[PDB]
Amino acid sequence: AAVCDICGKGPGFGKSVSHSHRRTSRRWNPNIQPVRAVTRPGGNKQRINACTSCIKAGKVSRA
RNA sequence: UGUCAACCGAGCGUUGAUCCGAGGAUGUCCGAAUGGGGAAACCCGGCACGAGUGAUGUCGUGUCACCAGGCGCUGAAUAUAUAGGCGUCUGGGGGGAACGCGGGGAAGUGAAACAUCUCAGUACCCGUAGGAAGAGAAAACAAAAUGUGAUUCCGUGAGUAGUGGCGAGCGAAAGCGGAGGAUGGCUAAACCGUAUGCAUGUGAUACCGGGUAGGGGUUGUGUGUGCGGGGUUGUGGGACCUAUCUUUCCGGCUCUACCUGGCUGGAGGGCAGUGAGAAAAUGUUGUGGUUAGCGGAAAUGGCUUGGGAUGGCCUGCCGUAGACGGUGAGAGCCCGGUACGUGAAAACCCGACGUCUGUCUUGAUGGUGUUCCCGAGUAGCAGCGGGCCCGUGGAAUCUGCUGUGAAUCUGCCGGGACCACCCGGUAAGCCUGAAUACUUCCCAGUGACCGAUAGCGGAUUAGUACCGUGAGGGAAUGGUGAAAAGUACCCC
RNA sequence: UUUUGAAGAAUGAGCCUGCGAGUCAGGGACAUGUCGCGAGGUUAACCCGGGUGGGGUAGCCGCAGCGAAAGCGAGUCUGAAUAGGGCGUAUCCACACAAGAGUGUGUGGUGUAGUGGUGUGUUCUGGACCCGAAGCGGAGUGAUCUACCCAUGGCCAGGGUGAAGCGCGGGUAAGACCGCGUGGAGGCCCGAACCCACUUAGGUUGAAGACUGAGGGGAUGAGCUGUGGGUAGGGGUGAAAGGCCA
RNA sequence: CCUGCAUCCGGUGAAGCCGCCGAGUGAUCGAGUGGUGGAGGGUGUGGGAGUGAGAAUGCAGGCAUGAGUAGCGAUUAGGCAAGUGAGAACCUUGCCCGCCGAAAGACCAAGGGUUCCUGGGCCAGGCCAGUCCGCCCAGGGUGAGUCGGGACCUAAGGCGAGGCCGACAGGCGUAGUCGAUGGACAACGGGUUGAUAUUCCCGUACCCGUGUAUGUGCGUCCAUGAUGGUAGUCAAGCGAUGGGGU
RNA sequence: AUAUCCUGAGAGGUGAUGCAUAGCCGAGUGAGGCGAAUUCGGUGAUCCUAUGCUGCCGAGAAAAGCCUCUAGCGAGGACAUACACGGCCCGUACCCCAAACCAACACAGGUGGUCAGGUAGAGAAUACUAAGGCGUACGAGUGAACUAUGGUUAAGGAACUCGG
RNA sequence: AACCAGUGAGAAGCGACUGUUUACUAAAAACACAGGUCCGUGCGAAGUCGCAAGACGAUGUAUACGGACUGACGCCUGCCCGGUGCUGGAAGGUUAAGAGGACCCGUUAACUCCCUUUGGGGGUGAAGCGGAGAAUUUAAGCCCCAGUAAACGGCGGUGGUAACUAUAACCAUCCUAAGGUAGCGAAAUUCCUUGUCGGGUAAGUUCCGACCUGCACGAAUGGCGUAACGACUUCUCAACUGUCUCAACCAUAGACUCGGCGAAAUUGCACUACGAGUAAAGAUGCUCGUUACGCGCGGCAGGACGAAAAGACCCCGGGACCUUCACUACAACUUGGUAUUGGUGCUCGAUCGUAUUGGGCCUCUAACCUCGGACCGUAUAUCCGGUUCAGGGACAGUGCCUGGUGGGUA
RNA sequence: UGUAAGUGCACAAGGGAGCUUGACUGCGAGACGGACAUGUCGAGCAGGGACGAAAGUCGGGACUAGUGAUCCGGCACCUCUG
Ligand SMILES: [Mg+2]
Ligand SMILES: [Mg+2]
Ligand SMILES: [Mg+2]
Ligand SMILES: [Mg+2]
Ligand SMILES: [Mg+2]
Ligand SMILES: [Mg+2]
Ligand SMILES: [Mg+2]
Ligand SMILES: [Mg+2]
Ligand SMILES: [Mg+2]
Ligand SMILES: [Mg+2]
Ligand SMILES: [Mg+2]
Ligand SMILES: [Mg+2]
Ligand SMILES: [Mg+2]
Ligand SMILES: [Mg+2]
Ligand SMILES: [Mg+2]
Ligand SMILES: [Mg+2]
Ligand SMILES: [Mg+2]
Ligand SMILES: [Mg+2]
Ligand SMILES: [Mg+2]
Ligand SMILES: [Mg+2]
Ligand SMILES: [Mg+2]
Ligand SMILES: [Mg+2]
Ligand SMILES: [Mg+2]
Ligand SMILES: [Mg+2]
Ligand SMILES: [Mg+2]
Ligand SMILES: [Mg+2]
Ligand SMILES: [Mg+2]
Ligand SMILES: [Mg+2]
Ligand SMILES: [Mg+2]
Ligand SMILES: [Mg+2]
Ligand SMILES: [Mg+2]
Ligand SMILES: [Mg+2]
Ligand SMILES: [Mg+2]
Ligand SMILES: [Mg+2]
Ligand SMILES: [Mg+2]
Ligand SMILES: [Mg+2]
Ligand SMILES: [Mg+2]
Ligand SMILES: [Mg+2]
Ligand SMILES: [Mg+2]
Ligand SMILES: [Mg+2]
Ligand SMILES: [Mg+2]
Ligand SMILES: [Mg+2]
Ligand SMILES: [Mg+2]
Ligand SMILES: [Mg+2]
Ligand SMILES: [Mg+2]
Ligand SMILES: [Mg+2]
Ligand SMILES: [Mg+2]
Ligand SMILES: [Mg+2]
Ligand SMILES: [Mg+2]
Ligand SMILES: [Mg+2]
Ligand SMILES: [Mg+2]
Ligand SMILES: [Mg+2]
Ligand SMILES: [Mg+2]
Ligand SMILES: [Mg+2]
Ligand SMILES: [Mg+2]
Ligand SMILES: [Mg+2]
Ligand SMILES: [Mg+2]
Ligand SMILES: [Mg+2]
Ligand SMILES: [Mg+2]
Ligand SMILES: [Mg+2]
Ligand SMILES: [Mg+2]
Ligand SMILES: [Mg+2]
Ligand SMILES: [Mg+2]
Ligand SMILES: [Mg+2]
Ligand SMILES: [Mg+2]
Ligand SMILES: [Mg+2]
Ligand SMILES: [Mg+2]
Ligand SMILES: [Mg+2]
Ligand SMILES: [Mg+2]
Ligand SMILES: [Mg+2]
Ligand SMILES: [Mg+2]
Ligand SMILES: [Mg+2]
Ligand SMILES: [Mg+2]
Ligand SMILES: [Mg+2]
Ligand SMILES: [Mg+2]
Ligand SMILES: [Mg+2]
Ligand SMILES: [Mg+2]
Ligand SMILES: [Mg+2]
Ligand SMILES: [Mg+2]
Ligand SMILES: [Mg+2]
Ligand SMILES: [Mg+2]
Ligand SMILES: [Mg+2]
Ligand SMILES: [Mg+2]
Ligand SMILES: [Mg+2]
Ligand SMILES: [Mg+2]
Ligand SMILES: [Mg+2]
Ligand SMILES: [Mg+2]
Ligand SMILES: [Mg+2]
Ligand SMILES: [Mg+2]
Ligand SMILES: [Mg+2]
Ligand SMILES: [Mg+2]
Ligand SMILES: [Mg+2]
Ligand SMILES: [Mg+2]
Ligand SMILES: [Mg+2]
Ligand SMILES: [Mg+2]
Ligand SMILES: [Mg+2]
Ligand SMILES: [Mg+2]
Ligand SMILES: [Mg+2]
Ligand SMILES: [Mg+2]
Ligand SMILES: [Mg+2]
Ligand SMILES: [Mg+2]
Ligand SMILES: [Mg+2]
Ligand SMILES: [Mg+2]
Ligand SMILES: [Mg+2]
Ligand SMILES: [Mg+2]
Ligand SMILES: [Mg+2]
Ligand SMILES: [Mg+2]
Ligand SMILES: [Mg+2]
Ligand SMILES: [Mg+2]
Ligand SMILES: [Mg+2]
Ligand SMILES: [Mg+2]
Ligand SMILES: [Mg+2]
Ligand SMILES: [Mg+2]
Ligand SMILES: [Mg+2]
Ligand SMILES: [Mg+2]
Ligand SMILES: [Mg+2]
Ligand SMILES: [Mg+2]
Ligand SMILES: [Mg+2]
Ligand SMILES: [Mg+2]
Ligand SMILES: [Mg+2]
Ligand SMILES: [Mg+2]
Ligand SMILES: [Mg+2]
Ligand SMILES: [Mg+2]
Ligand SMILES: [Mg+2]
Ligand SMILES: [Mg+2]
Ligand SMILES: [Mg+2]
Ligand SMILES: [Mg+2]
Ligand SMILES: [Mg+2]
Ligand SMILES: [Mg+2]
Ligand SMILES: [Mg+2]
Ligand SMILES: [Mg+2]
Ligand SMILES: [Mg+2]
Ligand SMILES: [Mg+2]
Ligand SMILES: [Mg+2]
Ligand SMILES: [Mg+2]
Ligand SMILES: [Mg+2]
Ligand SMILES: [Mg+2]
Ligand SMILES: [Mg+2]
Ligand SMILES: [Mg+2]
Ligand SMILES: [Mg+2]
Ligand SMILES: [Mg+2]
Ligand SMILES: [Mg+2]
Ligand SMILES: [Mg+2]
Ligand SMILES: [Mg+2]
Ligand SMILES: [Mg+2]
Ligand SMILES: [Mg+2]
Ligand SMILES: [Mg+2]
Ligand SMILES: [Mg+2]
Ligand SMILES: [Mg+2]
Ligand SMILES: [Mg+2]
Ligand SMILES: [Mg+2]
Ligand SMILES: [Mg+2]
Ligand SMILES: [Mg+2]
Ligand SMILES: [Mg+2]
Ligand SMILES: [Mg+2]
Ligand SMILES: [Mg+2]
Ligand SMILES: [Mg+2]
Ligand SMILES: [Mg+2]
Ligand SMILES: [Mg+2]
Ligand SMILES: [Mg+2]
Ligand SMILES: [Mg+2]
Ligand SMILES: [Mg+2]
Ligand SMILES: [Mg+2]
Ligand SMILES: [Mg+2]
Ligand SMILES: [Mg+2]
Ligand SMILES: [Mg+2]
Ligand SMILES: [Mg+2]
Ligand SMILES: [Mg+2]
Ligand SMILES: [Mg+2]
Ligand SMILES: [Mg+2]
Ligand SMILES: [Mg+2]
Ligand SMILES: [Mg+2]
Ligand SMILES: [Mg+2]
Ligand SMILES: [Mg+2]
Ligand SMILES: [Mg+2]
Ligand SMILES: [Mg+2]
Ligand SMILES: [Mg+2]
Ligand SMILES: [Mg+2]
Ligand SMILES: [Mg+2]
Ligand SMILES: [Mg+2]
Ligand SMILES: [Mg+2]
Ligand SMILES: [Mg+2]
Ligand SMILES: [Mg+2]
Ligand SMILES: [Mg+2]
Ligand SMILES: [Mg+2]
Ligand SMILES: [Mg+2]
Ligand SMILES: [Zn+2]
Repeated sequence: AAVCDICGKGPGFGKSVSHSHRRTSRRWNPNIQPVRAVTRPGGNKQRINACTSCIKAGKVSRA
C-alpha cells in the first residue's frame, strides 16, 4: 500500500490544517489495490499491486 | 652504517658509496572480506598440479561467495507455455575535509505571557554523482515604442509597490549596467520499401504512371510490431498533382521484354572526424612546461677595544647580484645564495604535422488546388494541501493526490476573476561547453598576528597517561656554555 | 556591595605572581567638528596596472508644493461662495492699503545651500559590558548490581511430632466406631551454613561514600545460589513504596 | 606595546631587579649616581591598541596557622642466646610461650598478567630504620594419542539466501549455519631439580589409522544347492543423507 | 522353570623376586648404603549395589553414537598372530576464602565448588587439641578525670523513666 | 557442675495463617494470598505488542480465557432508577459532504430614440462563458421511551396525637428517589468530653463491662463473631535484677610523658578584661569607672549571634507532574458519499394507468476474500509462490471529502 | 423646580395658553487644562427656515453624570480609480 509497481507513484506529504488555523503533519497515499495483471495472452496472471490510474487507463489489461 | 641519546664491536668506498628523480617485485594476517567457521588480527576443508616417506600423517602454486544484466540448454502440477534448474561472459557491495541535486524534518527563544507566526526550511537524517553541479533554445516580458530575443552569476532597481492577532516581523518583479559567447542540435506524424506474425481472399480483373502484350501473387484486402529514405516550423510548415529551371559514368530493379516518369548498387569532387550533431583503431613535431641538478661577480686591508670582530676611525672593489639565513658580538666583497644564465634518461599532459571512418552529389532551385499530420488518461473542470509579498482571502501561475474529462491551424494557451477587440507564442520527448561555488593534499610566497598560564587540546612520551564497563571527557612537563673542556688528582 | 538608615553581631576577602571584561560588521539613522566642490555632488559591480593608481553615468539627495484622484500650480484642498479656514511660496527691509481683532493684503531688492570622505556621543540588526539554573527536542549508549522470565546444575549438619493405606483382636448382619504394630504426607516444630534486616551501644573530617559487638525470623520450600540468554526512557520492569533502570 | 618618518646611544656594557640622592599641583620622573647581569634601546611628530585590578563563595602555580596536635587502619602476645653488617625490638639460625584449626590449612573455575626462581643494591614506595619485600635491575623458567577445550552432537537465543510488509531508512521470519552450565569418548602407582608433572624417567595399560609377512579361510571364472526344480534373480562383503529400536 | 540371558557390588588370584616406609651405619646447604614384622577384632559412614525398591502429583530435553532392516554398491574382503610405524591445534609459572580478584589504599565488606582427624558430645554447634600454618608492619612506660567493653556489690525491688 | 542451653499467665484492639515491600531514617493495621459475584470473549476470538505482515492468548476451546470489586469459616447481605454510563425500542424533530439547478447579474450577437454614414451615447435582449446560488433530497450523533445499584451514586428535616412526671412507641406536611431493614455504638470514628454508672490500687485524663444525647456507625470502598497465628498496638499479675534513693571498686583500648613519620575543616586585622552606660534597639575594638606581673601546661564549655548547606517553613517570578462537564488538536472508534465495482429479478417518487432518476429486498458468477482440502517448485520446508477442489461475494477492506464520541496522547 | 447634592431661580429657570420643529447645512477669529489622546465655551459670516409688527432669540433639555480607542466588516449615495 505504498507505490504502484508500474508507474511508480509514491505517496505525497503535506500539512493538515484545523479549523482553528493550527498546523499538523499528515500524509496522503495514492489509491492502489491488489490485482492480477493481464499482460500475456497465454492466460496466466500474477499478483501485483496496481493503482486505479493505471488500471483505468488500461496499462495492464482487464480479463 | 636514519632518529630518540651517548657507548662498544664490527665494515664498506676512485672498479663511483650515501643521496635524490622516474619506472618495476616481492607485499604475513584482519579490515566491503568473498573456500567454510568466529570474541580483529584465529580454527577447519574440497579440487587440480608439483615436493617428501616402505604407505597415512606433511608441505608449496593456483582455484572453490552473493546479487543484477546479456547469451546457450532444459520445460514441473500440465497440454500449449511459465515459474524453476544448469553452463558461460559483463558489471556492483567500502572509504573520503568542503562544494550540488530531490525529499523527510524538529524544540530553547520575540511578541515583556501565548494558540497564528518567527526562530527555519536552520541542526540532523535519507537516496544520490561530479570535479564542478543544476538549468537551458520561449505556449517569456512589455504595451500601441515598427520594442527586446537561450540559460546562469553579480550591482542597482528599495527596505519602496505589498503582506501580517495590520502586533512582533516578513519581502518582490519589470527595466537598467556588467562577466560569455554556440540567437546550437537531435527525436516520434502525415507516407513507400523490407523480416515478419494475426487474419481473412470474389483467391481474380485486381497489385504496377501511358501503349503492345504473358500470368494469377511485389496476396486481393485489413491489423500490430522491427528495419531504411522525407521531413523538424510560426509571415505556419510538412506530405499528394500540376508548369518552369536543372552544374559526372555504368549497372540491377519500378511483375515481366520494348520508349516515356521513379527505387537501388559500383567509380571523380567536395564535406567533416574524437566532436552534442556516428562510432573504432593504426602509421611521422614544441628549448612546450614539469618531476633533479650545474655555473655564477668583489678586502686574509690598516689602526684600535677586545676570549672571540660580524664593534669605532681611515682606505678600496662588484653591483642584470646591498632578498634571506649560518659563521665565537649589527657582514654587499667568509659560507649557504640570491640578479642572470643554463640544464633531463624516463615519463606526463597539452598543442601541430601524417593511414583510417561516414552522410550527401538517385540529386538541388523558385510556385497551384485539392485529401492527411504536428508528442493521452494530457490540457481543462471539481474537491483537499504546499511555495511564490498573496497568513483562503476575489484568487493569477507552478505543483502533490482523488474523481470527471476535451480538440488539431477560422486548433490551442497566455496579457492577476471574467467577457469582447487587439498583441505574443506553438507544452504535454531527449542532449548541449563559457561566464559561478570549495580545499582533506602538494608547490611557492605574506603578517603595524601569539612567544611557554598566550599560541591548534598537542614547542616534550598526544588525542598518550588518566577517568568512565558506554557514548565520551581530557591533562602539566623549552633556554648551561663555543665547544663537555660535564671538574683529573688529594682530603672528610 | 545594597541600603533612608551600619565600625558593626547584613554578605566577600588566608597570602603571593600571573590570567578576566562597552569591540567589531553595514555607503544604516540622528547629532556634532573637520576638507574639496558649489547649483551640483557622487560612484557601485567591473576592467587595465607585482602597488595604494587610472577608467567605468548603471544608480541616490536638494532643485516646487497641494490634494486619497481624475489634476493644478506660486498656488493649492474644503467648499454654491474673492468666505472664512488647513498646507506652502528662506528670512528680512522698504514702500502703499486695512483694522490697529493682536496681524494680514499688494510692489522692489539683496537673493537662499546641499552633497561626498573622515574624528566623536547615542541608536538600529547580530549573544553585544562580564560572566549564572531548574527544564525541551533530535541522534546515539547501557538489564555484568538492582526487577521479571527462559534452558541447565548444585545446596540444605541433627532431633521430634505420626494422614491415608495396610494386617491383627473387638463392634455390625455390613459398618461407623474401639485398641494394637508399619508410613513418614506435612507452604508442620527446635536448632547449623545461607538468606533477611527488629531492638539496642559504638562509629559519624569513621576500618567502611549505609558496618561492627550482643541479642532477632526459614531452614523441603511462593525455598537459596552458579552458569548462558531476552525486556530501552513519555519507555522497560515492577506480590505496587511514586521503587529500580551502574 | 607595535608601527611611518628624522635623529642619537650601546661588550669603554643596551633590557629587568635592589638601593642612595633628589624632582613635578596627579596619574609619577631622573641623558644623577652605586651592586647583578649580558644584547638591543631613547628622544621628537603622526597612525593602531587584547593598553592600566582589591573584592564576582573567580581560575593555574607556589606558600602561611590547627601542628610538631590526632593518628600510625581491632577483637592473639611475645621473650631469650647467637650470627650478618656502620646502623637491628621489626633480617637469618636455635630454644621457650601463645593463637588458628569447618581454617587464620590443601586445592579447582572465574578473575591479573610475570607477582615464580637465581643473582645486584637500597636517593623512589612499605604509615618509623631497614641487611628485607608482592621495589626495581639482568638472566632463567611453563614438555599431554589418554587432564580442560577445538577437529563430535545439540537449547533459551542471534544471522538470514529466497520472501512478506513498509514513502526511504527499515520490522519480521524458511531452508542452513553459529551458540555448554549437557551427552559419548581411551592411564594408573612411585622418583626426580632452584623453579615442570596423570606431561620427564621407571613399571605396567588402553583407543584409533597405514605398511609387510604368515595362518584360518571363502568367489568372482567351474558348479551342488534352495527354489520360485529347463532357464532368470540371489544369500559373500559392505551397507545408508532412508525406516525402526535403543 | 533362580530355565536362559544381561548386569553386577563386595570377596578371592594376578599385577608386585617390584615400590615405599619405622629403624641401623658412616655422612650434614645434604646425599649414599643397608633395611624388620606386615596377623586378628570392634565401630562405622554424607561413598557402592542404585537410572534399584516403595510411596506422591504439581506428571517431568534433543541430537549424536550403537543395533537392526532393507533400498543400493559389489569381487575382494573378514578373522587371528607376528614385525615395523603415525596419532593434529590452544590451555599448563605464580595469586584463590585474599597485602596478587571486586572495593580510588598492602581496607574491620563480598566472591561459585571439592577435601572434614581425637576426646566430651544428638550433632558439620560448642571447649582443648594432630596433620598443617601463623604471632600481620609504629613502640616503651605511667593506680588522673572522662569515654567504651566486661566483672562484683548489703537491705528495699520498678518508688526514676511516656514506656520492664 | 564448664560451654551451650524456651519467662509464663490473664485480657482488649487490628489482621484469618506461612509469605512480599520504601538498597541508604518508616516492616505495618500496608501488599498479595485461597473463596465469591459481575462484566466481556464463539475462535487466524476478546484483550494485547506492532502504522504491516506477524507473534501471545494456545500448539488451548466457556467445568476455559481477559477485565473489575471483595477477601478463610459461621449468620446474613435493606430502600431508591431521578443525574451519569451501558443495553434495547429510533416508531418523530434537527443537520454534514454529494446530487440537484427557482430567480439575478456581467458579458456583446441581435437591438430600442438621434447621428453619422458603413453602432454608440442617453435602456431591451439570444447563445456561450462565469458568479454567488434558493426550494427538495439525506445517514450517524442529539432530544423521546423501558431495563440495570455485587455500575459511578443518594437514603431529611416538619407538625400532631399514654391510665401522676417523663417522651411518638400512630397519622398527616414539602420535596424529590426513598428519608437507615438486620447488626453495633463516647470505638483506629466523640469538639463541648476527664459525658454518667460498676470493676482495679491510696491516689486511674489509660483500661475493662454497660447507659443511647449516633455534631459526623452501617451491611460487596460489607457488619457482628470466631479456633490457631503475629520480632503489630494498649493494660494487669509472680521471679528478677545497679532502671532508683545510691552509688563504690578492679582490668582492658584512648586520653598523659618519651622516641620516630606526619594529617583537616576555617582564616579582614590582634600585647583580644570587666561593672554601669551609648548606638541599626543584645558592643573584646565607643564614654565613665573598677580590676588586672610576662610566658606556658592538664582540665571544664557560657560567649565570641562558634564551623556545615546563596532556609526546606512565607511570598514573588519561572519550571515539572497530575485532574476535569478549561481551550484547542491528534490517535482510535464510528456514519454517508465516491473508485476499486459485475448480470438478471421484486418493491417505493419529481418536469388509481401516463413521465420522472435515486433508495429497500431476493438471486447468479468472473472481480475480490478464506491460518479450508489436495498436488508441484522440493532431498530435507507448518515460510512463500502456482494449479486445482471447496466456501463467501459484489459485501468487507483500502484510497479522497465529510458529520459524531473521544483526559487514550499532546 | 423628572432623576442625588450643591450652586441658583420670586425679575423667573414655577405654572397656563397660541404657533412651530434651529434636536439645520457650510464655517470658526480666541481661549479654558492638560506629560499623551480624550474634555468645554465662544462672538461673527453665508444658504435657507421657525417665532414675533419691530427691536430681537433659536447649532436641543437652569448647570454639572445617562458611556468605549484600534482593527475587520455591512448598508445608502458620489463629477475617485479601474
Ligand atoms: Mg508501494
Ligand atoms: Mg514539505
Ligand atoms: Mg509549527
Ligand atoms: Mg622510488
Ligand atoms: Mg610474491
Ligand atoms: Mg569476505
Ligand atoms: Mg564471512
Ligand atoms: Mg543478465
Ligand atoms: Mg503452454
Ligand atoms: Mg558510494
Ligand atoms: Mg514577555
Ligand atoms: Mg512570552
Ligand atoms: Mg521563512
Ligand atoms: Mg564527472
Ligand atoms: Mg542548461
Ligand atoms: Mg527543462
Ligand atoms: Mg530590488
Ligand atoms: Mg523589530
Ligand atoms: Mg522515418
Ligand atoms: Mg524522422
Ligand atoms: Mg678587540
Ligand atoms: Mg665591521
Ligand atoms: Mg635583511
Ligand atoms: Mg655567518
Ligand atoms: Mg638578527
Ligand atoms: Mg650551492
Ligand atoms: Mg496567504
Ligand atoms: Mg487568494
Ligand atoms: Mg488585462
Ligand atoms: Mg505579430
Ligand atoms: Mg507546440
Ligand atoms: Mg560557473
Ligand atoms: Mg617566561
Ligand atoms: Mg570507559
Ligand atoms: Mg552593586
Ligand atoms: Mg545606604
Ligand atoms: Mg541611593
Ligand atoms: Mg551609610
Ligand atoms: Mg565583628
Ligand atoms: Mg555588610
Ligand atoms: Mg550574614
Ligand atoms: Mg538584603
Ligand atoms: Mg583572590
Ligand atoms: Mg582553600
Ligand atoms: Mg544609528
Ligand atoms: Mg553632521
Ligand atoms: Mg565646509
Ligand atoms: Mg488663507
Ligand atoms: Mg534531554
Ligand atoms: Mg542490550
Ligand atoms: Mg485413615
Ligand atoms: Mg512419622
Ligand atoms: Mg526456637
Ligand atoms: Mg577508626
Ligand atoms: Mg560513592
Ligand atoms: Mg547492624
Ligand atoms: Mg549481626
Ligand atoms: Mg541485650
Ligand atoms: Mg538466627
Ligand atoms: Mg522467634
Ligand atoms: Mg516453618
Ligand atoms: Mg519460604
Ligand atoms: Mg541496546
Ligand atoms: Mg502506598
Ligand atoms: Mg539507583
Ligand atoms: Mg619593544
Ligand atoms: Mg650606533
Ligand atoms: Mg659587553
Ligand atoms: Mg659591570
Ligand atoms: Mg651578562
Ligand atoms: Mg610619528
Ligand atoms: Mg598617539
Ligand atoms: Mg576605530
Ligand atoms: Mg582588550
Ligand atoms: Mg593580584
Ligand atoms: Mg586555588
Ligand atoms: Mg591550619
Ligand atoms: Mg593532641
Ligand atoms: Mg594518641
Ligand atoms: Mg590498618
Ligand atoms: Mg629484631
Ligand atoms: Mg580459632
Ligand atoms: Mg569446622
Ligand atoms: Mg565457619
Ligand atoms: Mg576469575
Ligand atoms: Mg586465564
Ligand atoms: Mg618472590
Ligand atoms: Mg636486593
Ligand atoms: Mg630505602
Ligand atoms: Mg614512600
Ligand atoms: Mg627486581
Ligand atoms: Mg602437549
Ligand atoms: Mg532463523
Ligand atoms: Mg538475502
Ligand atoms: Mg530471519
Ligand atoms: Mg551456532
Ligand atoms: Mg557448550
Ligand atoms: Mg601432574
Ligand atoms: Mg546413608
Ligand atoms: Mg598412532
Ligand atoms: Mg594450543
Ligand atoms: Mg602449576
Ligand atoms: Mg600462580
Ligand atoms: Mg596461577
Ligand atoms: Mg586464598
Ligand atoms: Mg584500586
Ligand atoms: Mg592492607
Ligand atoms: Mg576488603
Ligand atoms: Mg557468597
Ligand atoms: Mg560436614
Ligand atoms: Mg585454642
Ligand atoms: Mg598449623
Ligand atoms: Mg575515658
Ligand atoms: Mg559500663
Ligand atoms: Mg557478688
Ligand atoms: Mg530492692
Ligand atoms: Mg512520675
Ligand atoms: Mg509514666
Ligand atoms: Mg473489630
Ligand atoms: Mg510469618
Ligand atoms: Mg506482604
Ligand atoms: Mg523495595
Ligand atoms: Mg529507605
Ligand atoms: Mg536501605
Ligand atoms: Mg525502617
Ligand atoms: Mg514492611
Ligand atoms: Mg504486620
Ligand atoms: Mg496482605
Ligand atoms: Mg463474598
Ligand atoms: Mg477468582
Ligand atoms: Mg465478578
Ligand atoms: Mg483481534
Ligand atoms: Mg470479582
Ligand atoms: Mg475486609
Ligand atoms: Mg479489605
Ligand atoms: Mg426505578
Ligand atoms: Mg433511565
Ligand atoms: Mg441523578
Ligand atoms: Mg443543485
Ligand atoms: Mg446516544
Ligand atoms: Mg431525559
Ligand atoms: Mg467508645
Ligand atoms: Mg471494632
Ligand atoms: Mg457521637
Ligand atoms: Mg477524644
Ligand atoms: Mg474516659
Ligand atoms: Mg501511662
Ligand atoms: Mg462522619
Ligand atoms: Mg459495596
Ligand atoms: Mg449494597
Ligand atoms: Mg478477634
Ligand atoms: Mg506492675
Ligand atoms: Mg542488686
Ligand atoms: Mg550516688
Ligand atoms: Mg588493679
Ligand atoms: Mg596503647
Ligand atoms: Mg585514654
Ligand atoms: Mg592516658
Ligand atoms: Mg607525628
Ligand atoms: Mg569565610
Ligand atoms: Mg539590648
Ligand atoms: Mg547591651
Ligand atoms: Mg538578636
Ligand atoms: Mg565595646
Ligand atoms: Mg562580648
Ligand atoms: Mg580604642
Ligand atoms: Mg569621656
Ligand atoms: Mg585585684
Ligand atoms: Mg547557637
Ligand atoms: Mg554561623
Ligand atoms: Mg529553596
Ligand atoms: Mg508561584
Ligand atoms: Mg517533562
Ligand atoms: Mg465515497
Ligand atoms: Mg466506494
Ligand atoms: Mg472512473
Ligand atoms: Mg474536550
Ligand atoms: Mg496533560
Ligand atoms: Mg413657564
Ligand atoms: Mg441628537
Ligand atoms: Mg484654537
Ligand atoms: Mg439668516
Ligand atoms: Mg450663534
Ligand atoms: Mg439648550
Ligand atoms: Mg426648558
Ligand atoms: Mg488588534
Ligand atoms: Zn500506476
